[PDB]
Amino acid sequence: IEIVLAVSSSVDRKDVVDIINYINEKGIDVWLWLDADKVEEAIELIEEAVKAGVKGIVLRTKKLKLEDIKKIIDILNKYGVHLLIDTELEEEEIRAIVDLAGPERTTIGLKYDLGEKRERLIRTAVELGVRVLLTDVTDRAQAARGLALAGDRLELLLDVDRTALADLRATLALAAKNPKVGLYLRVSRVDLAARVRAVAAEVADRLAFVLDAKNAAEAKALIDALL
Repeated sequence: IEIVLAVSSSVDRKDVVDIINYINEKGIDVWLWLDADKVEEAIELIEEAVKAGVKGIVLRTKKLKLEDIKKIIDILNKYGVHLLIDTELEEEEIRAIVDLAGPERTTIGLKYDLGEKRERLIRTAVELGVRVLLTDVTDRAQAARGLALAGDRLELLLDVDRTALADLRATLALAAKNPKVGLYLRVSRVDLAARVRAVAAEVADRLAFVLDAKNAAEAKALIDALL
């Protein structure tokens, strides 16, 4: 499996390092999903994560515009940072960023809870070949619609603790049937995180688990539940 650490740029750099160290000590790939809340501290986290041995880094662009990314593109490239655009910007700006970094280093990210605005971004991303991540997914109907609109550019962030058993099994089955689809399992509850592992091994299954790094101790026990 792979573990993704979703953090803000202001997260204490120490705790992420021990969690990255802990995950690597078990021989497991660890990725960083970084919110670019403040650019200078994001770069400091990027360098620290790289030195701790992170497998890869995705930067959530947040309020950073094209001009902000231009000033750090050399840093992003040297550290191999994948860009995740938050879809609060217009198609002119998204296309500008996609042109700047390349389609294969850029992902469109939006909560499924959006209406027609969700569908407008999927078509543009599909045309551009950019992967599109739908977050806060809880029902099989949402995943099936995302697969319909986005095809093999689809990525799903599944909210495990808010997903019923039937939807969890169906969404896992959809991922297994469509292996190019990226499935990410956001977990906090230990019992429910271990539950997905048991269900996935019967229905599917690599598994990517998204964890918060707010407290180091709960992260370790959460990591141990996923083994």
